[PDB]
Amino acid sequence: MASVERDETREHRIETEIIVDAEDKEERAMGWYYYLDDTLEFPFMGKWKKKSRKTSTIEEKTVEVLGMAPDDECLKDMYVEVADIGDDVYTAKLSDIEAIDVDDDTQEAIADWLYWLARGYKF
Ligand SMILES: O=C(O)c1cc(S)ccc1[N+](=O)[O-]
Ligand code: NA
Repeated sequence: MASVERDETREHRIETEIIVDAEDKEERAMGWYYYLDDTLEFPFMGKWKKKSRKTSTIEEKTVEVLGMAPDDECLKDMYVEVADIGDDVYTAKLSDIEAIDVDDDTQEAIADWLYWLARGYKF
């Protein structure tokens, strides 16, 4: 189900800019992957909530978000590659990233993705 009400501005943009003619799961995933890759301005900084299910703990890491992760798990979720430069590179779910002082378009694209998930939409 949906945890937020429809936002028609986001719906229009998703329809016309992102999903476009996509019909099946792979096409819907691909649309989002290319949109995010095109619209997020890399690199940017974010707080990553890196969770450990086994120990019930959370490490909130401050990282550079370098780009989309290579598209191996594209069908399931949107992943980005992040680095802590204190170099260790990781794969993180975009939905676990809180961007820090980014430009308007990057913030918008992240919000669109968060909105899609909140609505309960899936590829
Ligand atoms: O093959 C790919 O590399 C592929 C990548 C993405 S992001 C989405 C769908 C795909 N399909 O369907 O092939
Ligand atoms: Na980009």
